[PDB]
Amino acid sequence: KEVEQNSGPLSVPEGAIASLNCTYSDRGSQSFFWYRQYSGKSPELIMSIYSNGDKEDGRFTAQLNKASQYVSLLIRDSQPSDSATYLCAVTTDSWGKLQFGAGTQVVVTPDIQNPDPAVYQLRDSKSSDKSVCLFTDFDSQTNVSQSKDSDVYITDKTVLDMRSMDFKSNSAVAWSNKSDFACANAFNNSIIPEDTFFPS
Amino acid sequence: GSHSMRYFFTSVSRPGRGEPRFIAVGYVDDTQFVRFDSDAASQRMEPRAPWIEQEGPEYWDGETRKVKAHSQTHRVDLGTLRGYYNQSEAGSHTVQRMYGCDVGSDWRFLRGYHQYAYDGKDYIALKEDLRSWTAADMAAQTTKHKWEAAHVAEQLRAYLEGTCVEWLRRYLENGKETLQRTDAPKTHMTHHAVSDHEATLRCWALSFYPAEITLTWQRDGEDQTQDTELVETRPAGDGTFQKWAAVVVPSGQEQRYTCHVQHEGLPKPLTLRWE
Amino acid sequence: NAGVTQTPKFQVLKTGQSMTLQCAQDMNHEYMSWYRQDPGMGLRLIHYSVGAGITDQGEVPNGYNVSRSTTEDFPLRLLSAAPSQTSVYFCASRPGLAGGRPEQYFGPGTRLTVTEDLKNVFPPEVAVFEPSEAEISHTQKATLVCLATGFYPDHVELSWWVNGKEVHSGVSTDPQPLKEQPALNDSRYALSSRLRVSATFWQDPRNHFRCQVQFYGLSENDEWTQDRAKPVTQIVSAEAWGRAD
Amino acid sequence: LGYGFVNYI
Amino acid sequence: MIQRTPKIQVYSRHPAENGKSNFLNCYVSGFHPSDIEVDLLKNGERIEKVEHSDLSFSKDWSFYLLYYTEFTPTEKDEYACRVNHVTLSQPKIVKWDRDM
Repeated sequence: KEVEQNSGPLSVPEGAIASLNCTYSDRGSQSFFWYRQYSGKSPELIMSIYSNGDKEDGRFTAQLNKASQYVSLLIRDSQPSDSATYLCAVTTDSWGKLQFGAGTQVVVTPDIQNPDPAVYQLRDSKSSDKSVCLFTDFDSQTNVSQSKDSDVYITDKTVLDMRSMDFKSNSAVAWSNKSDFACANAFNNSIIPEDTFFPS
Repeated sequence: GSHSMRYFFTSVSRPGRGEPRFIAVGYVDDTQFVRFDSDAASQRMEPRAPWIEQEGPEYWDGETRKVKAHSQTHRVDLGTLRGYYNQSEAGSHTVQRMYGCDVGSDWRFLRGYHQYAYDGKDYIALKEDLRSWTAADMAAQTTKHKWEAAHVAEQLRAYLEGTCVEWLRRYLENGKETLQRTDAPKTHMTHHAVSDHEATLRCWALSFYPAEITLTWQRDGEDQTQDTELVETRPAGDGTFQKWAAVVVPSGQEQRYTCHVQHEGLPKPLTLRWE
Repeated sequence: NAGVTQTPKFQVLKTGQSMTLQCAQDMNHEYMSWYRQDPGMGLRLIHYSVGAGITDQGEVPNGYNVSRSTTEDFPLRLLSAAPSQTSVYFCASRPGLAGGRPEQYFGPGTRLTVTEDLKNVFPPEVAVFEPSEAEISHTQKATLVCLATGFYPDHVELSWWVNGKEVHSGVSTDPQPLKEQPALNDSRYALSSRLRVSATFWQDPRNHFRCQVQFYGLSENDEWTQDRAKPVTQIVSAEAWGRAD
Repeated sequence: LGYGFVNYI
Repeated sequence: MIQRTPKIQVYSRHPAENGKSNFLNCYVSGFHPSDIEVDLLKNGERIEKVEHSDLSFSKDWSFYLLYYTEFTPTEKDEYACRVNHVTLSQPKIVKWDRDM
C-alpha cells in the first residue's frame, strides 16, 4: 500500500473545517496532488503542491511535510457542495506512475436551524403500483437506516436547497408494495426523533 | 564548511552511428557518488561511493528512470538545436547540462543553479534569483520564452531549495567518514638547477581533500605571478588530490622566496622556503 | 481548451462482444493512461503510454488492448467482453517530458456494463407522486417525488422540468441508483428525486411538473427477438399538474 | 537525488 | 562550435619507488569536444588493463577524464601517455617524468 489515506466517511457541518491527511512511502517523491471526485463523475484536480509548507487557493490549503511524508488538505468554510470523495496522488518524476490513495469520503451537512421532523404519505398521480413515504425536515444529526425486511426500499438521506427562503432541508424516501405497509412503520428500524410529526 | 551536490549530464550526437552518447554523473563536493553511461552494460544508475549502496531498490529504480528521461530529452534537444541553428545532419554536436545546490556550514540552503550548454558554450541558465533566465542568443530566446510560459523555473525552484538540499543532507550524514573528512596536504619541496645561472623551485601539495587549494610564490611579501607556473589540481585516484607550483629563480636568492599553501585542512596557512 | 474528452458515456454489452473506448487530448501531452475504478479497490491502471507509437501494460492489462498511432488519441480495446469488465473507465493525460506543471487530468469516464444475457436490459418505469396535503398544511411547502424503478443497467440521468424549463433550483436526486435485489448481479435498479416548491406555486393549476429520466440501453443495431419492446436508449417521463386544493 | 521533471529545449 | 586542446599530466598516485606497486595516472583536462583517444604506453606498447573515470566537465564546459593503471615502476621501464583529439595535428605522446 504505497499511499495510505484517511479511512472515512468524514462528516462535517457547514462553515466548519474538513482536514484530510495522507501518508506516502517513497522518500524520493517530488509531486503531490489533491483530487476532488463527486459521485458518478471523474476526479477533478484541485490542488498541486511541490515544496514543504503551505499552499493556499481559495478555501483550500494543502500542507506538505517531506520529512514526515505527509500531505494534507484543509477546507475552511464548508459548503454542502464540497461533499465528495477526496484522493491524494503522489509521484516521483515525469515517468513515475501516479500513486493514488483510496480516498476519504467527505460529507458536508446543512445547518437546519429548527428541525421539523415529519413523515408524509405521497399519493401517486397516475396510477402506479405503490405509494411513497417521505421522511423530511429532520436533523443533520439523524441517520436513516434501511432494510431489515426484503421488500421495503429506503433511499439514503439527501439535502435540497430551495434558493428563495434559503431553506435547506434533509429528506429521505421509503416505498414498498405487496404488503401491509404504512408510513408509521417505515422508519421503525431507524432512530427517528421523539417529536416526529405523524399525520393520521 | 559549505557543501554542494551537483549533477552533470553530457549528450553527444553520433551522425551515421545511431543514438547519442549519454553520460551522467553525480557529485557531493568532490566525490562522485553515482554514474550512468548509455554505452555501459547495466542500463542503470550505478553506485560510485560506499555510502550510497545502502539505498534500496526504490532509489535505484527511480534514479534509473529519471536519468533515462534526462537521456531522452537531450536526444530530442540535439535535433531541436540542429534545427534552430540550421546545421547539417553530418556533424556531431554536444549538449551539456549542470544542476544542483550549495548549503552553508549550518547546512541550510545557500544557492541553487541550473545551466545548459550547446557545443561547449552558454545556451540558457537560471539566474541566482531562481525565477528568471539568461538566454545567450536569439535561438535561446525562443527557449526562454517557451520555458517562461511553461513555468519551468518554479518547478526547478522547488527542487533546488527543497529536494536538492534535503537529499544532500541525507548524503552528508550517510557518508560521514567519507564526506565530512578533511585531509591536510602533505608538503614536499624540490630544487633542480636548470642551467648554471638558473634554478627552479617547486612547491608540492599532495594527498589532500578537498580539491580547493591555493599555492602562491612570493618575494618579501610581494607575490610573484610573473614567473609562476601553476598546474591544474589533479586527482590522485584514491579520493585525494595533488597540485604543484613553480618559479624560475636566479640561484643564490632562494632564501627570500616563500611558497604559500592554504587549504581547509590547515589550521595555519603554511610557508615553505627552500632548505 | 477541451482537455481530455472520451467516448461513450455509457455502454451495455453481451458477453463476448467487442468494443473500443475512444479517448483524446488537446494539449500535446505525451503521457496517457487508462484506468478502471471499482467500489472496493480504487483506481487501477490498465495500460499506459509515455509517447506516440509506444505503449506498456499497467497492473491490470488482461483482456484489454491498446495502441497510440498519434499523440492525440489513446483508444482502449476490449476484444471479447467479460462480466468482470463492468466498471467505470477513465482516460487520463500528463505532459510527460513535453511540458509545464506535471498534473494529470482525467476524462469524464465511460460506465460499462457487461451481462451474460441482454434480455436483462430493462428501461425504467417512472412515476411522480403528488405532495401530501398534510405537508402543505404544516410547512406551507410542497415536495414532489419521482420514482424511477425497474431498470438495468444503472445508467440513467434524472431531470425535473417545470413549465417548459429545467430546474436545478430546488431539487435533490439520489447520488447512485439502489439495487432492488441485493441477491442477483443482473438485478434491477431504482432511483429517486425530490422537488420542493412553495404551496402557492403548487396550488396554481397553470403549473406543469415533469420528471425526465434518460436511459441508456440497447442500440438499434441490436437484435431483439423478445415479445417485449427492445429496450433501446430512450427517455421516459412522468408528470403532474398543479392542484387547487 | 536527481530532478524529476526535465523538459525539452 | 568550440575546440579546446587537452592539458595532459602524467604522474603517479603515490611517490615512486622502484619495485613497489603503485598507479600510473594520465589526466587529460580542459578539452572540447569530448571525443578523445587515450592510451597508456609501456616501453611503447599499449597497456590494456587501463580504467578511466566517468566524463565530467568544469565551469567553462570543458571536459576532463582521468585514465589509470596499476603498475610496478623500475629503473629501465619507460611509461608514457598517448593522446589524440581533433585539435592535435598528430597524436601527442607525453612521457612520465618521475619528479613532475
